[PDB]
Amino acid sequence: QDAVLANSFFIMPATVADATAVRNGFHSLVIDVTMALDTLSLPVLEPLNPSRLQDVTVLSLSCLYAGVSVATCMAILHVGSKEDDYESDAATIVQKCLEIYDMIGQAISSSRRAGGEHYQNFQLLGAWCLLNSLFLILNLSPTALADKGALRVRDILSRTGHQGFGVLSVILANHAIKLLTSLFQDLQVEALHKGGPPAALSIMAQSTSIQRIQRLIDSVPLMNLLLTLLSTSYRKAC
Amino acid sequence: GWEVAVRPLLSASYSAFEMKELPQLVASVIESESEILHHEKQYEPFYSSFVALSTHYITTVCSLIPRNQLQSVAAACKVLIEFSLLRLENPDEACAVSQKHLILLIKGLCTGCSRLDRTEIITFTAMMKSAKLPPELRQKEVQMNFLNQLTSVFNPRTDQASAIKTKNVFIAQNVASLQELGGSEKLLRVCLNLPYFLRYINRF
Repeated sequence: QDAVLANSFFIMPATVADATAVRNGFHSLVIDVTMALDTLSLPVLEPLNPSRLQDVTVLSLSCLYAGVSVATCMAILHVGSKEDDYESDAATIVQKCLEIYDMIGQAISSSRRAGGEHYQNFQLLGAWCLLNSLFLILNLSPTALADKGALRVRDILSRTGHQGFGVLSVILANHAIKLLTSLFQDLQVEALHKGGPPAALSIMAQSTSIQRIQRLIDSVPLMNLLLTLLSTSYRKAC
Repeated sequence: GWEVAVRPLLSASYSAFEMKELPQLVASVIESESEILHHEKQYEPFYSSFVALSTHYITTVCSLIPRNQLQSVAAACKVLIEFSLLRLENPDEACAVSQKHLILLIKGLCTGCSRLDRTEIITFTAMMKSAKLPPELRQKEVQMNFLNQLTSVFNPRTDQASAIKTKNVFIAQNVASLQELGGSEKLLRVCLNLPYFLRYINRF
């Protein structure tokens, strides 16, 4: 919630010590994510009314951020340095994180009290979170971590790739690609035959297609993030 | 030449394009693109029945076409949809294609299926015959399909199902062309501009 104020994305599990502490907090976090997923499988969010709709989006973007932060912490672990048990725990956490995002998305999409622009804006916010997470995990090095011994996409932007990126990073990345594809297909037709300020980080926020995409472009050099991810993935596969 | 073109056309009238003359039909339409667009000439009957059966047989051959000739057919049908939208927006008595048939030829390209019946086809062929503008060749043909493979990098973007895929690609191409032309909106205007619909519309 502090982040929906365009305060950059600011994952916290990042200092060598903070990542140690969160690996400590990994197992108990799985317990909470699992409980939440089991609960929200029932018609808990049936009447998606703006009011409730806000909380429904809140919880979804909440696991999204929790998962991206766990991914960034695993990135610090592999870059800076029962271990297998904790690794499995964090994998399960990120998986259920994406799963809850998808569930709330489909709920807002097929709802009769939510959807359309509301669903589009939920997709926009999810894509924002995922892309910012990808950027943070990509641009962390042993050097930076050791020097630190609360990443800011804007901090890195003003300061200005390989390592940190892993299998959980692949997951968040595929999901971000799905969401970006969706927003860009929207922008096509919108500009039917070729046919404002950046979209606010809020579900009901009203914005044009170009705007949602401008907010997703003002948060990360997008071309850069994407091509960097391509290169890194290709290299790691090789 | 126009004669020889209506010619592979009626040789197909004899039977489903051998797709050996298709590479000729795509050629004709692409170049005669401007002629059909806004001729506004007594040739209306001829050019229009031309456009009609041309759409018909190109729609007949979507399941299987040479990748490159696939691209060719795609371009030809984009042109066809363009002209059909034009006619629908600009209803003309001299046009020998009814808006009902016109919309069906457009849906036909979009659905990778042609609904016209044999009798309609024969009427068209009849009108065509009655209204007819009333080695090096292969070289030029390939040079052209090449200037096309060069400037335009098509993306499939996804042997028994291959034909279906080809049809799917063709269908997507038609839809894309329609959107590029903004024909969907044009069609909307046409629908809302129906003669009998207006009455109930106002009443409602």
